[PDB]
Amino acid sequence: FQQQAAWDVHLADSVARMGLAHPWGVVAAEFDDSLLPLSRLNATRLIVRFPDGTLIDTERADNLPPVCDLSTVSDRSLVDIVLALPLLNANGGNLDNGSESERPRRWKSERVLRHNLTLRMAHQENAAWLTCPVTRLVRDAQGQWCRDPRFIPPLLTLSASPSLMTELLELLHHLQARRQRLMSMRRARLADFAVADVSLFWLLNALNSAEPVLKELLDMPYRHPELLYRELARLAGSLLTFSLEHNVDAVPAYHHETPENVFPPLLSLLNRLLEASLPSRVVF
Amino acid sequence: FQQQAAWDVHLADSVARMGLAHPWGVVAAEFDDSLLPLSRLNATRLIVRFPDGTLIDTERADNLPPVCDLSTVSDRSLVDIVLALPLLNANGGNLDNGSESERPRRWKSERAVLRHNLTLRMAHQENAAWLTCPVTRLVRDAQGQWCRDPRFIPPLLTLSASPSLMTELLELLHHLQARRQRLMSMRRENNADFAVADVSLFWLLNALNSAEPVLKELLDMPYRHPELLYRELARLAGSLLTFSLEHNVDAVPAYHHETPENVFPPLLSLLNRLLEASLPSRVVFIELKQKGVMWEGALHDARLREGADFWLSVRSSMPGHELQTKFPQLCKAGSPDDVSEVVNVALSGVIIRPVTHVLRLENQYFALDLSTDAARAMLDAGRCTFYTPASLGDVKLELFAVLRT
Amino acid sequence: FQQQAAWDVHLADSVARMGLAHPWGVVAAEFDDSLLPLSRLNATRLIVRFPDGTLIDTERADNLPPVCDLSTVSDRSLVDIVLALPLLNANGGNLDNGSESERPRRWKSEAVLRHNLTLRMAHQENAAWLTCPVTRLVRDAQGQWCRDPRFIPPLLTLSASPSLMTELLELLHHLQARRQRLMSMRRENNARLADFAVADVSLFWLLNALNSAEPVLKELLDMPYRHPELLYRELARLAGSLLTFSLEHNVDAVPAYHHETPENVFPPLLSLLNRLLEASLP
Amino acid sequence: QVQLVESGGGLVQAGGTLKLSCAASGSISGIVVMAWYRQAPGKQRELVASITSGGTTNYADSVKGRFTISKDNAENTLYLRMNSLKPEDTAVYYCKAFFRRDYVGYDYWGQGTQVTVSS
Amino acid sequence: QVQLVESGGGLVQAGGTLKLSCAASGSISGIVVMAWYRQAPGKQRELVASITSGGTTNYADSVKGRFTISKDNAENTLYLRMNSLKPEDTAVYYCKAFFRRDYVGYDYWGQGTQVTVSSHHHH
Amino acid sequence: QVQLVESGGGLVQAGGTLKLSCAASGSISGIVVMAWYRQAPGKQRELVASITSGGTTNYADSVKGRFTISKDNAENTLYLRMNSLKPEDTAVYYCKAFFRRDYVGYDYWGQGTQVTVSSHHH
Repeated sequence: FQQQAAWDVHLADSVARMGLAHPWGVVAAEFDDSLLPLSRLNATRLIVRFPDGTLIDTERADNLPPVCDLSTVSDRSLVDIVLALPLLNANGGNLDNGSESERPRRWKSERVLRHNLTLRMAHQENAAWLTCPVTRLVRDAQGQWCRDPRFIPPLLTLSASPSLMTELLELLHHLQARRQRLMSMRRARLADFAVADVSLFWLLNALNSAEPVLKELLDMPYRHPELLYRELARLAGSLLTFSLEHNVDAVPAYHHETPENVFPPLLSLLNRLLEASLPSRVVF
Repeated sequence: FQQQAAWDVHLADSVARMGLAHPWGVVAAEFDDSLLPLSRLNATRLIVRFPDGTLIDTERADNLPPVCDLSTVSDRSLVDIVLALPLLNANGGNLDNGSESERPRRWKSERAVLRHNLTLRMAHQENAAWLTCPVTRLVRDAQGQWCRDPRFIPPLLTLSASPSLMTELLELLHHLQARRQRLMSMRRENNADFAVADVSLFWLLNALNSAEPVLKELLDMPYRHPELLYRELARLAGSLLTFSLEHNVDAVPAYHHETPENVFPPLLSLLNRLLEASLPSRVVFIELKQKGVMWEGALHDARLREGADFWLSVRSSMPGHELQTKFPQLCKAGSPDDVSEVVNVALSGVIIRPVTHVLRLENQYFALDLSTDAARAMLDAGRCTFYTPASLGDVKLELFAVLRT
Repeated sequence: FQQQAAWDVHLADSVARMGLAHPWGVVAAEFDDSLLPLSRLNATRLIVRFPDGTLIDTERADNLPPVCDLSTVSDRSLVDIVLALPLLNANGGNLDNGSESERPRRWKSEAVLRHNLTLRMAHQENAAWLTCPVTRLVRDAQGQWCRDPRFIPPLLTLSASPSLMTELLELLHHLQARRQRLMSMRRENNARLADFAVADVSLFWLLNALNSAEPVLKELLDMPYRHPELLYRELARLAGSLLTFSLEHNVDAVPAYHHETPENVFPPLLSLLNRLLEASLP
Repeated sequence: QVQLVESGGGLVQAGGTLKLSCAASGSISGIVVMAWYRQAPGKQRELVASITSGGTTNYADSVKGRFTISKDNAENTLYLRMNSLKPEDTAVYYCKAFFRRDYVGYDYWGQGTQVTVSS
Repeated sequence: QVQLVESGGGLVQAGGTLKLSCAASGSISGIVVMAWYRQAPGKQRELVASITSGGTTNYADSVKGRFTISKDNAENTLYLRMNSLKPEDTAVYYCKAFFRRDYVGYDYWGQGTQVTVSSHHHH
Repeated sequence: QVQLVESGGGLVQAGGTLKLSCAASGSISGIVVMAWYRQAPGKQRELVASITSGGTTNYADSVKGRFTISKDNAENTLYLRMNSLKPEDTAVYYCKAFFRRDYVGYDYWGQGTQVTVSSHHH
């Protein structure tokens, strides 16, 4: 029953960990913004994988967590919402029966087992739960709660963040425009090189190598973003070689839990490096 | 029973989808071609993974689908065969019992244990009630007999599922290895020496040396998903397209998992074309200084030592046809170690011979045929002189060299 | 019961084989070196994945194999220890029921199933088992059995070999230093956002090889618990990029990936890379 | 998700006619096949007729040659024309929808409509 | 792994006081929450009070207003001050430790300590 | 896949001898161990003797000292020389092949050969 599910999840996790460093995060996290003025938060769709390898899916197997009561955080201006799933106890009972425990239990019984999913906040004591960021609520000039548009959770898929998708589609368009212009900027059905060509052919090799690879990663954006990071960082590294004043330390390190400090800075860096292409147009 | 199997297929699929966009396709699809004149198609071996995560293995747990009767497609000239597996119902019953259904059920009962309801269907049929995977294409003869299309390649889970692709890939690796050593040989022997002049020799060698170890390991063990191979193949095509004017960036096919015939064959032939086009400028221009009736050219260039064939570009007030009969006899080259204004004794081993081609319309081109000792004395002294008498008229000389390899 | 377990191993294996050529090897293999003078070997911790897909974890589900008696190899100077797990029989019974068999069975009853893990040696007939190298015992000057320090087992994780790990941290330290010295060289030559030196050309292009690799190798080494096929690919990609400007070593110098014998792949490849790093910029 | 509503049921004499309607709403683009089922008093729910999204019809042996299943794609309505009615056709008729949300199938049902055939 | 040892149990009259102690040793760093449980004769083991590693206390309704759970982090000791004792508080008291190691939870228990509360009318 | 054919079975007087043969064909290179099994009427199939591809023999306690398992690798034939036969040795003898393909084991069997040992009660 519950015994097969236990360590079966460990087998799938151990397989994911052969190709990925952090096989956990959000796939989908959708909310009902309508009850924010009434200080009530509700999830509509949640597909989240916890760091122990547990997959929760409200579209198929799981039931949406109960409403998040924001009455408790009236004194706050920022609240970080997490999805919580109680830890699995190797020694204990993970079934929520009548008896009270000092810790939450993974499952409840229903007319079969149902996961005890709840929405909690990062400022709470959550060590008795497995946790994953799902939104950040910030207040406006009116002082009403509103989901922070800049929020990006630990990602299992690129598609989990539509803002990042936008920022990436934009970066790919910028790269295509700069490649097409620089490819036109090369010169009888043959070519003789110059000092100006040295830099041009460095940039062209960098852009032409990356374009097909980033295009395929973005056509199907349902893979783990460690793949995208590696190829994005590979490009950033290649581009900041002919740029003095820029160290290879500019490329943000991959940190899974905080993608806001890895993908927005890296895409910005890349967009800046793409604009910084100057071909000495006034040299006669 | 059947409830556990479904979720564990979903668990494995969800894990595969972290690293692959399309974790489904063919591993093995073998057929009995012997019954095709009798309008009947039978599968002999099938190892196919469905888009929902379900792996079918005829060698292990699964039973071969019943014979495909081609009597129904007598009016057709092309038929796309797919392996079909009924869609799993979240709400319904996935087992064939007594009661009739409007849709096919995933399982049948045997001995008692579950057996998948695998059947061979065709792409022109309504197949949305099934999970489908292309497994062959049958095309007709001049005689009108059904025969498996040799050009066919199904969606691949492994590279090894397509022996033809395997062959073209081994061929591409051999071509790449040949072109890499040739380019590694034509590298400026300084102490390693790179300068502003040869960006093509560097970036073409950086491209080939970076790719070679990577593509060799992907081909030594060819049992991984082709998405890996495509990424590295496309990365190489991109690197190689920088020095191409006949092929545009749009030439690199996008990854269409469902139709690998429109991705791997075009990409491999593009790469083959780019590899043949990978020949940097093997021409070295030697500047000729004129000091009256003498022409002096410096042979300091390191690449000339390796081995090169020389040619002469000559423009004169003298008519075209009359220049070819006079220039090899009148023009005598000067000794590299010696310095003068007239050469009384021509060098041993130098023979100017007129040629058709090695652009200038009025110029006459001649091959500068040199011996073992003649080319030695010229390169050792690092100079080459040429004597053109007053009888040749307003004569202009330009020296060109074509580096061997 | 045991029917689901066979299918759960096959699923694991079939998925892993889509992105890895060899999804098997050692994660952890620790021993008790004490009482090697008495010719007895004992494992303390074993996390090993078999070529069929079975994961053995002595910390979680599995029990340590019985002691390895070295009295049988008194005539030997080298002994290759492998962790053995009987094959699964598709047709047969994989459980010990007390009825004799011509081959070992995967499980014993303890009621629940327990894997029949055993320590065997490479010089024995082991085709009835799934095998994984776990150590190599060599004799010292006194003629005492001692674990070969040069030993690397087939790796599932980089972290399974602490020696190779520190050898890689050292490669990254070297690469980052040769990169920083190359950053100073471009700066050393007078710059007004323009380059007039050909000497700088080879240098600017060598900086492209190092700056492309550094972020990629840094992330592979920050979390070193992935399959080394990933690390090899990126290490070999770098060796290839540096071999462009060299003639001491040919392109054939980059070792091929031999999963079963990592000693012939990671030490030569790291050696080659460090040689190429010292040679391009002295 | 798909929502289904039956109408058109009633009492008829043997040899009579009825036309049942089934209004479909929701993610209709995912419908693979639509069907009509019927549940008699002591008997279990049996398939009557089906129509694939491509228009391929199929009928139970008992209704074949008398009933007609049809689809109005414009109005997203499934119909069942029941001619030459027999008292044995008395049952509660349900319309069903077999839906696909890749790569899984889902069954959607209507509430039921009573059909009584007197002699 | 964590090792727990209870002391301080005994016989007291109704309205009396006892302080139970629970000495913790082992991988104390993974302790998420510590608790006190009690098992009366014939009845099942019930939760009495809990304290999270951050110091958040919680009490069963029967002991709320009378008992105090506290932690001495320096001495790695959990305490239970039982004031206003009632004969219904007679049971075997166990201290528990809820430990977390790499995304899995584990329960550790003490041996138990007997607490007997006698009647107010000299019995 | 491997195909096995037993021959040499028959009726023997107690104290007699028989030599059973087992012709092996197919993917013979995948055979890990070959064995002889026997099934008496009503009783379950018991292991008699085994031989690994490397030649390591093993015998049931009942047949040890009387029977000999041997392999002719040239002729791909497994043999069982059964000396000092006893009526208790009466059974249907099957040769088995334990085969290996891709990290999975498979069992292949012969059809069976009847061996009857008659008695001199005395």
